Amino acid sequence: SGFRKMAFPSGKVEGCMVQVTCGTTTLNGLWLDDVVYCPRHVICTSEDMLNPNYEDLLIRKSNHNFLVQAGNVQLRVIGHSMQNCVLKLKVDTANPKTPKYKFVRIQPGQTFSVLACYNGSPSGVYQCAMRPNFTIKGSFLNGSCGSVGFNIDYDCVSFCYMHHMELPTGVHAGTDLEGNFYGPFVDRQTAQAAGTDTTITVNVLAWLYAAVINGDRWFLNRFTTTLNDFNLVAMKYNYEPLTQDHVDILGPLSAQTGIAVLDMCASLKELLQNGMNGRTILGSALLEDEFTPFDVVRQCSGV
Amino acid sequence: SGFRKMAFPSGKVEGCMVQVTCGTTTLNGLWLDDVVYCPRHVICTSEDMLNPNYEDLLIRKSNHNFLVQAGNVQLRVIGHSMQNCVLKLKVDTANPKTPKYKFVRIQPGQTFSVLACYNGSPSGVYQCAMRPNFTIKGSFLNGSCGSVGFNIDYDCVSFCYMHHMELPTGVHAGTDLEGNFYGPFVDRQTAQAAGTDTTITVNVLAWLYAAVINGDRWFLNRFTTTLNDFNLVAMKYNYEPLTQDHVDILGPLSAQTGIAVLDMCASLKELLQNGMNGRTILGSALLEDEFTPFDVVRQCSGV
Ligand SMILES: *C(=O)[C@H](C[C@@H]1CCCNC1=O)NC(=O)[C@@H](NC(=O)/C=C/c1ccccc1)[C@@H](C)CC
Ligand SMILES: *C(=O)[C@H](C[C@@H]1CCCNC1=O)NC(=O)[C@@H](NC(=O)/C=C/c1ccccc1)[C@@H](C)CC
Repeated sequence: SGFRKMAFPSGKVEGCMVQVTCGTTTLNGLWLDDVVYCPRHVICTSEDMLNPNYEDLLIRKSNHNFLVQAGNVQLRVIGHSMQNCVLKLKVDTANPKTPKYKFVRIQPGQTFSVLACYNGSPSGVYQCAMRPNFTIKGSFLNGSCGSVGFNIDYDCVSFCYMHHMELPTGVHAGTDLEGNFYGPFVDRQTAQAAGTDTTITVNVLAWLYAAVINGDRWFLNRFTTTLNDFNLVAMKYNYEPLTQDHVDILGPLSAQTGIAVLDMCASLKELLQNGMNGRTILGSALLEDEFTPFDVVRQCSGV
Repeated sequence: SGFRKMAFPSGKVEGCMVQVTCGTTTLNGLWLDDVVYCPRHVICTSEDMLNPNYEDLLIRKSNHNFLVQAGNVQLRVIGHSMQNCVLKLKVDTANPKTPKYKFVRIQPGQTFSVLACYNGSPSGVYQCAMRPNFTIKGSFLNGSCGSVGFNIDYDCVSFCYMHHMELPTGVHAGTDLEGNFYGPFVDRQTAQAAGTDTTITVNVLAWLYAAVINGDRWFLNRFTTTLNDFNLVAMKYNYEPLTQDHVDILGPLSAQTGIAVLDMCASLKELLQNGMNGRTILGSALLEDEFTPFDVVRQCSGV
C-alpha cells in the first residue's frame, strides 16, 4: 500500500553523464557508445545569445575547442556535428557503461524521470510530466543543461528529454535526444513564454483509481455520467477532453476496483464542481494529474 | 528555479541489492563487503508469525537454508547471525560494487531516499521523511521487505532504514541497519498501530523559504511574532514546538531571503488560522513538512 511520486532507478543513466566545456561554458553531456550528446548552446557566448546563427558559430569551432571529462578522465573529441539543437561529439572511447537504450519522443501527458546533474555529476532524481503546453515543471539551476529525462522498460533506457532552458514562469523547456524541441521554444534569447496549459484528465482519473486501490473512497458516488456530459464539464474547468481511447486505457484499473470509468467520471465532475470541502486524496488537497495509468498500475500492483 | 521532492541518485545502492530466500519466503537483502543484511522475519513461517521466538527459529536454521542470489549469480552463505531484527549472512564473496558507506540512525523530521525493490531488483526511488511517530509514508508491496533508505554525502552512502512491515493505516515501519526498530513496532503479528502524529514545524518553515526563493510570496506579511506566541498557536494545530535551535538552523535561508525567521512564523500562524483561501504554495494546497532545511538549501542553491 501507499502511493508516491516515484522515479526510475537512476544507476544506468548515472554511468552516462559527463562534463562538457566549450569556452567558459560548462554543462552536462550524455555519453553513449562513442558519442557525447549535449545542448548546442554550449558553443555560444552571451555576445551571441540574441540572434545566434548556430551554423556560423559551429563552423568556427574545432574538435579541440570541446573539453569532455568523464569523472577524472579526459575524453578526446575526434569529431563534432550538429543535430538540430543538440551537438554530437564523437570521442575516442566508447562508454563501457552504455546501457541498452532508445531515443524516444514522448507525448504531452506522459511522465519520465529526470536525473538532475551539474558538472557531469548527478544531484538528484525526480519524476516529471510533459505538460499539454510542452513545458515541464522541474527543478533546474544554472549548470543543469544537458541533464536528461528517461523511462526504463525492463533494462532498456528510453531517453526522451534533454534540458535546455527555463521560461519566465519558472517552468522548463528542452528537446528530445534528436535535438528537436518540445513545444514552440527556441535556444535563443527571446521573450518566449509558455502557452496556456490544461489539466491531464486521463491522469486525474488514474490517480483517483490509485486512491481507491489505497483505501481512499470518500469521493465515490452512485452517479454515473455520459462521456459527453462529462466533457462538457471538463471543458469548463480547463480539463482536456476524455476520449474513448482514454476510457479503454483505464480498463484494467476499472476492472481491478470494480468502478466503471464513467462512474469515476461522475466523482470527478462532483469534485470539480464542489471541491473537496477540506478533505484530502492520497495526501493531496488538489487533483493530481502527473500520474499516468501506467504509473498507477506499475506502482499499485497488488495494492 | 523549481522545487521538487527529489531523491538521491540510486546507482550506488542498486549495486548492493540481492535476493534472499529462506523456505518459501523471498525478500531483498543488502550486500556490503562479504555480508548480506535482511529482515530476520525471512526465517518465519506464517505458522510462526503470532509469537515467534526468533532465537528458537534461528538455532534451527543452517547456512544452506539461505539462498542468496545477486543477479543471476548464487552467493554461498558461510555464516549467519542475528543482530536485533536484522539477519547478517556472511557470504563467500565481497561485493565488488560496495560503496563507501555508514550505518546511521536518523531522527524524526529527517528525510531520506528509498529504493523500492522486489526479488533483489530495484523498482523505483522516492523521498520519505521519518514521521514524529516513527512511521514513514512510503510505497511498499509484498516482497518489498529488505528495501533500504539512505542519504548520500559526497560519495558516502549513509544507510538509515530497512523496510519490515505495513501498519493498518497504510503507513510503514522498519529498522535502522543495526536491526533496531524505529518506534514501538515489533516484527511479530499484533494489533500494533501508529501513535498520534504531528506536523514537523521546522520543515514547514523551510518549505515556505523554498517558496519565497522560487517566487511564491503571497503569504508574506509585515507582522512578526514572538517564539512563545507562535508555539502557542502551533500547539493548537498539532504542530511540533519550534526551538531556538530550529531558528538557528533556518538562519541561512533567512539570510538568503532577507526574511527573519520570526517573520515567517507570523506568515505560518496566519496560514494555520485562515488557510490559503484557494491559493497554492509551490504547487500545493497543503502546508508541506517533508523537506528539511538541508533539502531546501541543497536544491535551491542559487534559486
Ligand atoms: C543551462 O544550464 C541553463 C539552465 C537554466 C539556467 C537558468 C536557471 N534554470 C535553467 O534551467 N540554460 C540557460 O541558461 C539558457 N537560457 C535560459 O534558461 C533562460 C532563462 C530566462 C531568460 C529570459 C527570461 C526568463 C528566463 C541559455 C543557455 C539560453 C538558451
Ligand atoms: C515484506 O515484504 C512485507 C511488506 C509488507 C507486506 C504487506 C504490504 N506492504 C508491506 O510493506 N512485510 C510483512 O508482510 C510483515 N507484516 C506486515 O506488513 C503486516 C501487515 C498488516 C498486518 C496486520 C494488520 C494490518 C497490516 C510480516 C513479515 C510480519 C512482520
